[PDB]
Amino acid sequence: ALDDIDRILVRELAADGRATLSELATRAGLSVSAVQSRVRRLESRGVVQGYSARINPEAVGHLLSAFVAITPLDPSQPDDAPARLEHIEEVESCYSVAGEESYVLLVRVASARALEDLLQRIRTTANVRTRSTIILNTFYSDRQHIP
Amino acid sequence: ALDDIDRILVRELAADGRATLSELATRAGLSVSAVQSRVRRLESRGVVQGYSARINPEAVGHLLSAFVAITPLDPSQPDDAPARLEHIEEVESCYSVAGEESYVLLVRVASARALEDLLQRIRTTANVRTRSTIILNTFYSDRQHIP
Amino acid sequence: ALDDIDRILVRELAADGRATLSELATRAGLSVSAVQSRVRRLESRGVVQGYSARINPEAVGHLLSAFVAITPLDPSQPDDAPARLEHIEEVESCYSVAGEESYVLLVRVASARALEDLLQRIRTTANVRTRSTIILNTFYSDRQHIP
Amino acid sequence: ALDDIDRILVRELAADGRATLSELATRAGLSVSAVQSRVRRLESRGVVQGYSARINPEAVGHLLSAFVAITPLDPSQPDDAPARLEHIEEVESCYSVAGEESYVLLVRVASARALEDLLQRIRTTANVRTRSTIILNTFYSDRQHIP
Amino acid sequence: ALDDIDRILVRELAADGRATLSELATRAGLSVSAVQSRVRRLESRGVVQGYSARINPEAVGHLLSAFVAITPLDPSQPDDAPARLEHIEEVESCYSVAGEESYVLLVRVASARALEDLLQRIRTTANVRTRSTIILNTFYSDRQHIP
Amino acid sequence: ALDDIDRILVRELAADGRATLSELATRAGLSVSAVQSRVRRLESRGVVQGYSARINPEAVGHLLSAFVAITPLDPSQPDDAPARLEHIEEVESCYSVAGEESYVLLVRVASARALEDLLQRIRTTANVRTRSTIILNTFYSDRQHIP
Amino acid sequence: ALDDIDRILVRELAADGRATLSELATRAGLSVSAVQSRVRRLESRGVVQGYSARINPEAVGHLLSAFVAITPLDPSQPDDAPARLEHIEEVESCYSVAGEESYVLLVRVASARALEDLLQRIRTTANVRTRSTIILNTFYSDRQHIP
Amino acid sequence: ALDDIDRILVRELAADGRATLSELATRAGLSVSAVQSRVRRLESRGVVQGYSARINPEAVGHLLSAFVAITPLDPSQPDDAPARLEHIEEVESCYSVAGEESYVLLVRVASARALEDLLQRIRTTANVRTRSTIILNTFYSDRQHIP
Repeated sequence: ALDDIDRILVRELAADGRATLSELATRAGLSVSAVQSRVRRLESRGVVQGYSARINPEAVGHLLSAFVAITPLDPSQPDDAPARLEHIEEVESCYSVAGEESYVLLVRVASARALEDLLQRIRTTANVRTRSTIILNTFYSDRQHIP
Repeated sequence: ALDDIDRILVRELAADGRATLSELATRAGLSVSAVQSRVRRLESRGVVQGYSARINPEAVGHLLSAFVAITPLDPSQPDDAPARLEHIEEVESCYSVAGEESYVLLVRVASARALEDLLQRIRTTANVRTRSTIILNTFYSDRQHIP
Repeated sequence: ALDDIDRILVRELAADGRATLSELATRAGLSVSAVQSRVRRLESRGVVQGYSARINPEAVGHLLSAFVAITPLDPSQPDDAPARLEHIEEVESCYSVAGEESYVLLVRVASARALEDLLQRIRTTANVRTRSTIILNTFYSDRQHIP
Repeated sequence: ALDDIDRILVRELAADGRATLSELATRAGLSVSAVQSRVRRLESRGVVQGYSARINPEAVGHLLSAFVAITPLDPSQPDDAPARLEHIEEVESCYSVAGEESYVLLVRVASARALEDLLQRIRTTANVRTRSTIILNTFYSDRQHIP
Repeated sequence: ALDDIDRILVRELAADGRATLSELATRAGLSVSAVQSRVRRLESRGVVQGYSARINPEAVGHLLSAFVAITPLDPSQPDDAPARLEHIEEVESCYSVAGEESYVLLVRVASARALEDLLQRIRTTANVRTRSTIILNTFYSDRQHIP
Repeated sequence: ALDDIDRILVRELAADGRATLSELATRAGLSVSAVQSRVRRLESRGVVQGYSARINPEAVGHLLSAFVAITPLDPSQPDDAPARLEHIEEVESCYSVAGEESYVLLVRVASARALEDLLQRIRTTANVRTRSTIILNTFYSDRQHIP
Repeated sequence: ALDDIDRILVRELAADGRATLSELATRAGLSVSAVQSRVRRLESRGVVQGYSARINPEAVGHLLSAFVAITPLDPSQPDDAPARLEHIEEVESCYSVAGEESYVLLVRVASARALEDLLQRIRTTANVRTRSTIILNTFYSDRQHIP
Repeated sequence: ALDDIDRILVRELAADGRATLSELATRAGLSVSAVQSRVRRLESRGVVQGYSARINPEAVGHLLSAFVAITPLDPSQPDDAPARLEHIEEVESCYSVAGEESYVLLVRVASARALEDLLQRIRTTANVRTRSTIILNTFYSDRQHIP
């Protein structure tokens, strides 16, 4: 189940993470107390994982973003590249994929020259070849969809 | 233009977008009023683009996710694709990209058959060839970094 | 459910489609009557779809096999290429795929020159571009696996 | 060397691999003995490679299927890959192929996570890079053609 | 249908297309008349397609040679390309090919600027994209093999 | 120089390698003796290298032709692959190239299965990776052009 | 001819474009008058075309450089893209090439977002598709070599 | 840090690297001393990297130029390639690059055979595969832009 009182709830919270427990209950058709409980059970079972403000990465000094596709060099070694790159803070996302490469990373960085640095560090730390695709512009990002 | 105080606020709001104004105040050593007003300045400039609950896409029924790279079947018609795809709700992100392809989308769907139907809708609404890379697992995503 | 009397049954029938209703029941641990009923319910619900002898295609005049990957040319038209190629007998399999192309076909043919013919016919009949990969040798084929 | 009679037998056994010897006899206009003995000749020469029940892979739990093209991480060591992959039961077929890649496998698995684990096993047991093409739907397969 | 005698004749005429009928006669152990008439049979069937002096392309002024692979800018219009390129004299060969491209040409020209002008003529007369592979040196060519 | 009495001469001999020393001199505007001398100096300085009949390779058992592109595996070893493959008779041409690969071969062979054999032999004898492109049809071949 | 008094002269001027007419003549072994004349005849016949200081493009606001490979969309139109892009100042170099694309440009730009702009302008002004490769770092550039 | 005056100086020295100090002075409205000293500041900071005569590569005997993209045969050994190629004089530039390849070189040579010999030297001194793109014509190059 995902009871569809919760459908409207997660819908509302995806468009507005600061939407107040009060103003939810009006559009939501429940008691300020019922809503508040729902929202708490939704986090407990992992339906909402977190609340985040969406930061413009340019405004914070990240003028170059890229997908970096990686493939381990040695298949006789354990394939743990996500755990090995997890400490590198400019990797924002890491996915295993069915494609040409084993994983895809999304990475943000100060400039073209910093990307070269980061790639050398990704290569030597995980034990991977890199193939990168530079993002020129983000038209929209995390528009979460609740059916 | 971003001082040390704004850096703390954007960093905390990244870690927790429901942080109360009083909690932010006592972490930045300001009054609740000075916090509110600094947060509002951030919002009206580029810096904070909104606030979102992070929803588990598996729990709402998106069991398959994919990257889809797209390129114009005919590269004359000036480039429309992000605008025209904006009304497909299963597209969650859209980036233009350097290299052989012009945009990369991330898309979320219920199953393999729903992925085929969606790739058709994308080919036809943007007039585009598609190359799809199914995601097998997300190790971590959205982990925002304030330098 | 797939009751695992049926596991051994489908296992046995995948290795030997002519295995007799008799000799099954010994290895199968059931009455010749029980087995015979099982096997009949297995076909009714679509678990076994057919029985086929495996024909060597070289021995029958098919000296060249190929995967032919296809993508419709016009995405404003209905995408019905499987139904349109279904009458072409040298297409042995047709799959929709998540990749560079929309579908993959496996095709068998008398020679390199007949492949060129077949491709021109696939192109004009479905409305598709073709990309083909020639099979040099089949090491093994349909080794069906029952967990 | 294949006369008209053998053509009828291989065609009927393709359409129905459990056809009884008497049914084959009366369709070829032979005795049941002459059928048996012609069928046995077909089997001992190249022509009929075995008989198999066609199992629905979704009903036994293989909900994901994929093509995986593989190429040697080091193309010296003489080519071993089909032999070494023979003991991975989720590989159902293996073809060598002309072009940039050396073999194409068809593989069947329970889910996305089981696909990642399998691609690891394949990279390591054959020492190979992999490029994966997930299948979304089978419109028809195995439809054998006797000219 | 090719006996041992025809094999000797086609092999000698491969090594030396000006071999005199008497020289061929005494090598096949036939009369000059039986040679003539066997050679004529070869010519009127598929077997001998003509006779050519092998010219040094550098000595007549073709200092640059290249392979050009071509693919239709629009793959509907049924395939015309070999017919339409037949009247460009600098194209010396034309093969259709499996894979991503549809034909491969070998082309010979006086210089780099004459190569650019020719690639334009090819793009426009066949309506095709081109991918060019310049030849640096011919180690041996045309070495025909009669098994 | 290539005196353009020789232009017509090499032109005539490229279209007809058996064209008689007699019938040349009429179209050629010279004495049967002058022509005969020209032709002999043309072979001496390497302008005409040979005379060959053009054999249909299908008719002689070569039902599959391919370009096979090769690149040495070890760049610390001398790069002598042309000299090492020269004894393999099914390689009809070998070129060094400016492209993705170091050389391109044209190869003819009895079937798809024989190609696989030949490739394994090319790999182990030169020390090369292979990438092959199968020829489906030859529209025309060695139309030599004399400006 | 390039008299090899001129070899040393052009060698000297390639390493140092401001090298004085005086200090040349010492290392150069000529009269300050002879050198001065040489240098003037060298510019007249186009051996030296110009003198330029080498500007760091980062230092001047060009934080992102790229090769942009282009191919005209319509081969029935005159192919004049160099003349059409010549007014766009961020194109620093334009070459016709033998490859996948018709031309290669080197382009410099303020950022990733400005590159997207520039590409849209290259597309609509010449009539071309674009494929771009981002330069991460220049290790060395115009080391001119005089044999 | 670059004022309006420095912009004029770098722009004029781009157009003419032999401009005399007095000519620069009267264009910037400064004394010859203030010019010298501003030019020296530019040189000692990043801004002016040297001065070069632009030599016609055809007139000194480099009749063939090419882009060569290179990628490590083994991507572990930390990346050495620019350092190791620095001593090959026919390499004029070296850039690292995002995407499938790691560096792009521009190379100049006397002929096709000298290009093959050079690609060998490059494969072996950096341990790299190469992909070559011959240049047919330079329409304009080095046209520096000060914004």
